[PDB]
Amino acid sequence: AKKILVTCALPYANGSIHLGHMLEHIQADVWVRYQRMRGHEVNFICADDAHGTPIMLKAQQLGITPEQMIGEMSQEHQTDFAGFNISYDNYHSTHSEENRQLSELIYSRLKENGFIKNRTISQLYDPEKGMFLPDRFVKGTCPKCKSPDQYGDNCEVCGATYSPTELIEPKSVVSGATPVMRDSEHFFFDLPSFSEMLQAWTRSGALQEQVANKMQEWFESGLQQWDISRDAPYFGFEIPNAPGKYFYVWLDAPIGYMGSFKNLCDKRGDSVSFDEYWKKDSTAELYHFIGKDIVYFHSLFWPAMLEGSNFRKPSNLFVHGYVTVNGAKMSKSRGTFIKASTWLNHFDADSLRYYYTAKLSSRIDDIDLNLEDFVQRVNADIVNKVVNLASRNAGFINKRFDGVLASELADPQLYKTFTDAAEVIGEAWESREFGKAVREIMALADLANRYVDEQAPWVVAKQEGRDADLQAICSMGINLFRVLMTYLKPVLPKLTERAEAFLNTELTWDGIQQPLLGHKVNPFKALYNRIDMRQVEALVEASKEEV
Ligand SMILES: CSCC[C@H](N)C(=O)NS(=O)(=O)OC[C@H]1O[C@@H](N2C=NC3=C(N)NC=NC32)[C@H](O)[C@@H]1O
Ligand SMILES: [Zn+2]
Repeated sequence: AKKILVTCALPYANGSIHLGHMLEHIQADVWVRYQRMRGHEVNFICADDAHGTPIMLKAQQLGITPEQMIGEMSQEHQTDFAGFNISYDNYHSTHSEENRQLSELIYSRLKENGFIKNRTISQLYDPEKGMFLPDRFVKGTCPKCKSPDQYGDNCEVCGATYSPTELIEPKSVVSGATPVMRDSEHFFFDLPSFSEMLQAWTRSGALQEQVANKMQEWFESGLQQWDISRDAPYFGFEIPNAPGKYFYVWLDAPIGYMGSFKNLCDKRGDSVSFDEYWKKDSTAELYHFIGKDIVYFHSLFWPAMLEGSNFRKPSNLFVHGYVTVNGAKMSKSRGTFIKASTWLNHFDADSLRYYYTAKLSSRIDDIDLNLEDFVQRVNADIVNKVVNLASRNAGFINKRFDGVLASELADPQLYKTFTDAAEVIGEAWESREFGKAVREIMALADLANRYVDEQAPWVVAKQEGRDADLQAICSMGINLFRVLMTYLKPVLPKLTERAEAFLNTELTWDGIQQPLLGHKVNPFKALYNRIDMRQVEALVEASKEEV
């Protein structure tokens, strides 16, 4: 019995969920469902990251309050995640009372502990709109090639990089007014003070090898103080005792993990679990599933923030690579930039969950969704290997034996081979070696289908006096199916439900030790149908048209 708190990165509230995000939530959900199957106390937590200048400016363009826009995006996001059956125990928001109080608390403790410094800096300022401008909101003519209408610190024409201050005839993307340098006091988090603490953390062998290596690069470059304040106008949390100053979104974002859990506890009327999970001497486990582009925040700023505020640190960080479609970054022009909602119009959630899982590993490598291979893998593995085991045998049981399975296993040894694999497959799920688990499961499926081929029930069915043998053979195939679906339960939630309805039994990890004997099963409509390239073409075409 373990206590585990698992999170996925908090998606920004200024964009729709796409297949890239889904890889992250699907990987976490499979791990979480497996942990639940092994009987642990699990708390799967997430929320929308709703602060920041971009969000503030978007709402303004749309002519609505940031609170209205984020509210709409929060519902959109949760609807999509629900469509893919991501089993969160709570989905909250960084813009909440819980996060506000927790953000103020942590800040106050850090300051109290001498980890916050004051410093004045110079930055481009929009005198017309009356707001400091982040680089991406400063446009002008490239100093090098002189190309007009360039944004940020780089020219999309000659590719040169430079400070926005170097842009010729600068202009605010907000008002179009000419920007100017202006001073401002900022608050900094003294990350450098936790250097040794962080280095030991990196060196423990807990973090993924590739992540540890990455961190060594950052220590080499040298840690610096982190600017965690932003001036009004800004959509975020105001800094105590600092009128007109707000916490930079990345400061309150990870605290959102804590805010979402506190929210869950308070809603449950649970007054002891928050401290049991976050206090320094906690015996519970904390895990964050994140993409490799936000590792700096989670491996350096985050642990240091918790340490300096007297809270426990993450047990581990689980980093994943990026999703590519047909081998390349999603392309809007090619119709490979696919939204989660769009996907569900063409395929079911189980298909993508399975494809991603078959390709996932414990490393940070990229995951490629090759659409052609997708159709082939789904049809060959789900339809032809696993579901086939049920469909080719259920008919005889229902029509010839009134849905009743044999009183004994026809091949006890073969069944033992299947149950004997639970240890290694469970370890594969546990260690996040999803690709390994799937290969082992499909290897078993091949064995099961070979067994059925060897017995040839379609032949036995037409031989008089072989009734008892037919029931024995078909019952055996169905029990092998029972075991396989148990191993795949964390992966295919819906197919699993349809499987449990047919089998008249909930599938539990330990349950496979007791095969279904003299047991009534129910007839069933198609458990899973084949898909085809025409559907893929439709998906791509729709995606092209949507942008
Ligand atoms: C306290 S965590 C705050 C995270 C921040 N709001 C953020 O970052 N939001 S995000 O919406 O841009 O990204 C959410 C997660 O999606 C992941 N991905 C975004 N695009 C992706 C792919 N194309 N492929 C794989 N993961 C992707 C990111 O790495 C990130 O972990
Ligand atoms: Zn240029």
